[PDB]
Amino acid sequence: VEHPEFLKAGKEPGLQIWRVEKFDLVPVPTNLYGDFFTGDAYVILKTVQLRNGNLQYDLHYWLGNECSQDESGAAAIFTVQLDDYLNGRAVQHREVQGFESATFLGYFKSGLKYKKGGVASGFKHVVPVVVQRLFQVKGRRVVRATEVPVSWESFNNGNCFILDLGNNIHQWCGSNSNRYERLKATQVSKGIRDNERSGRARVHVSEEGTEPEAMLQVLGPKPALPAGTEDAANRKLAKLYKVSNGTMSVSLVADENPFAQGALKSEDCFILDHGKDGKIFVWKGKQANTEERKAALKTASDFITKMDYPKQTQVSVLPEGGETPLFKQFFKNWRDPLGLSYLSSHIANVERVPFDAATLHTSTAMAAQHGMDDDGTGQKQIWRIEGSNKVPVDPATYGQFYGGDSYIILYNYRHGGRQGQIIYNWQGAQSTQDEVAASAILTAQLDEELGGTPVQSRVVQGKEPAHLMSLFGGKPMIIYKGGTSREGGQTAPASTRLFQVRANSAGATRAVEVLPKAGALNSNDAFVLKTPSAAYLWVGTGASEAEKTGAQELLRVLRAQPVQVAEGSEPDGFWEALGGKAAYRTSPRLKDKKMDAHPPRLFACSNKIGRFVIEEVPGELMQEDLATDDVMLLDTWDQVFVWVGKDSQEEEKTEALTSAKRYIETDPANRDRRTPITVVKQGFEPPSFVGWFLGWDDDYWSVDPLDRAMAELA
Repeated sequence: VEHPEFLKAGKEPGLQIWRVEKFDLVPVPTNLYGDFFTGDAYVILKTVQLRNGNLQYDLHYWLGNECSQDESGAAAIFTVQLDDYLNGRAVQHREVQGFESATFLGYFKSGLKYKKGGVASGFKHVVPVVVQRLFQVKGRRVVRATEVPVSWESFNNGNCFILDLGNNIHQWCGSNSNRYERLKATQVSKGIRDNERSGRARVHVSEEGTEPEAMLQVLGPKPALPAGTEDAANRKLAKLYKVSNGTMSVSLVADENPFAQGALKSEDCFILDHGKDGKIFVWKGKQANTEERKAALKTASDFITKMDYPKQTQVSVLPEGGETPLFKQFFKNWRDPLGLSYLSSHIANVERVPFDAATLHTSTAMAAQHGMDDDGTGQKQIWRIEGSNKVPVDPATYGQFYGGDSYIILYNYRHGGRQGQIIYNWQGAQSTQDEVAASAILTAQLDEELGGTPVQSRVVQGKEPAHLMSLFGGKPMIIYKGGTSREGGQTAPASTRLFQVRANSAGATRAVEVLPKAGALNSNDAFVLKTPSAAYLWVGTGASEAEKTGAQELLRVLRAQPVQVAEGSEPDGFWEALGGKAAYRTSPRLKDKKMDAHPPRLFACSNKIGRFVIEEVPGELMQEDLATDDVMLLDTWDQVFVWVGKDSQEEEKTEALTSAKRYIETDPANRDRRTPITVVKQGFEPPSFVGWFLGWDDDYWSVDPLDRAMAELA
């Protein structure tokens, strides 16, 4: 019962595509994965192996434009029944032509092809040739190739076109076609030659005026052609509703912005309304009855109409305990009762390498996963911003940063065979705005006077990166909440102070001053309470040797002999110094699983017409997606790289630090405002950046990437 090919589905990790032909799944040939008839519906099952050996199922069903009404319903029916066959532990997606999700687009790096025809017209994927097709290649990072009529009417000056003739495959790009867009058109022309034609096809690329005689026979003379036509901040707001059942009825449960994990009741299903951005999630509760769970895919279509969203809205239904990290970031502190529920398919190929200082200079991957460009024991110079000039910090005070000051640290990192530099700009949260802006102005000039190659990294008091903690050898990075270290104003310390001693991957600690309240404690870290009478050394149950050894060295600065005290075993005088015992933070940290819960995503952005638009590039993070004439954002959880190309617009280069700020402000997860941003330039990327790019070639930009493939593939 209901097992035609379900047996073969989801048995091994990989990609599986079927075509719904007459209410039946017809497998698509492996060499033709990516071709999609505009008149049919498909069902795609991506099997990914979790870290714990189990399998993870991403169920996509794709709807063609010229697809019949019952063709799409048959695809949605198979998706509900395939998920039912796979124990319901699958994420289902409603993908439409030209508006599919990033998870689906990641499965096709060569690019999609939208072929004319379908089941009703009498067409099928076969390898029998003699053809005469023409594709329009649109998109810069998400490259789509829609079949168009074979005529100059379908051409334009802005895009590249591929005229298929069988024994010859002519590629043609207009006068206004961007060079990076021509590179993506070559991927499609190669995917046609090597896969569809089985390598027996001569590709002849050409441009305006230099078109061959073969093009002149099937198209004719070339007349005057027209030009091309080619997120904003709507991704900030989202809402959550509860569905009940006659007809359908939704009721608002979530106010706005982020929500709570407790509102998700297991007995019912919910809708994560984000249609303003273009996607709606449907959350199947574990106690939700069977009628509602199987009709959950239809509940989204009704909600699309009930709210008047476009038909091509992305839909993703998911079960309880199998939520995607995209969905989980809409919630305040998500907790699951190696690996987690979901595993992002684009980081599933990345091999996890734990930190080891002895081999850090060898593994670029280890540098990315921990943010350590090197061990942090290189030549460094530190300045303090007094007014409008840099003041060298006393070498004895190296490691002490006051909240009322702004600093500039120029560090020389060594890693692998190459050598580089990083410029840290530590903006204290209590520093005056004129000096804070001056620190950033001096940080930028220091870069341009150093050749424009070093790295810029704006860091705010509290959220210091992992690499910045380790710059002081064995000494911990001490952060004072206020005051200043200039000769003039020598501020006195507070009567009672509290220091949180956090440790990073490399075991280096940082002591950030916080408010002397019991709620500021954290069981994972060691804490120091400097009261006038005594001197405590709170060792959290989760604190290791690194936090303890770094906490007592902080007392060496305060000239107070510590009284080490255990968690939950503190004498009464400890609570009297804070202000009464309170419920602190006992929950542990993610550590190794923080990369899974928040996978690194790559975006392209543009601040044109006073509107900040961001386009996420799907699939595995590859070097070829970094466009030289663009400014890219790599969003790690602790850090936000901003890769700026060499051939980008002049305003885009300067408006790069603000571009990442706009990206963090508009993030629906309500990211920390103090999240550090790192400015990285093309050709001088630090190891913590290239470690996410497997197969990173150093001399990649030594030869033009277009001129490479224009001869490498032709």
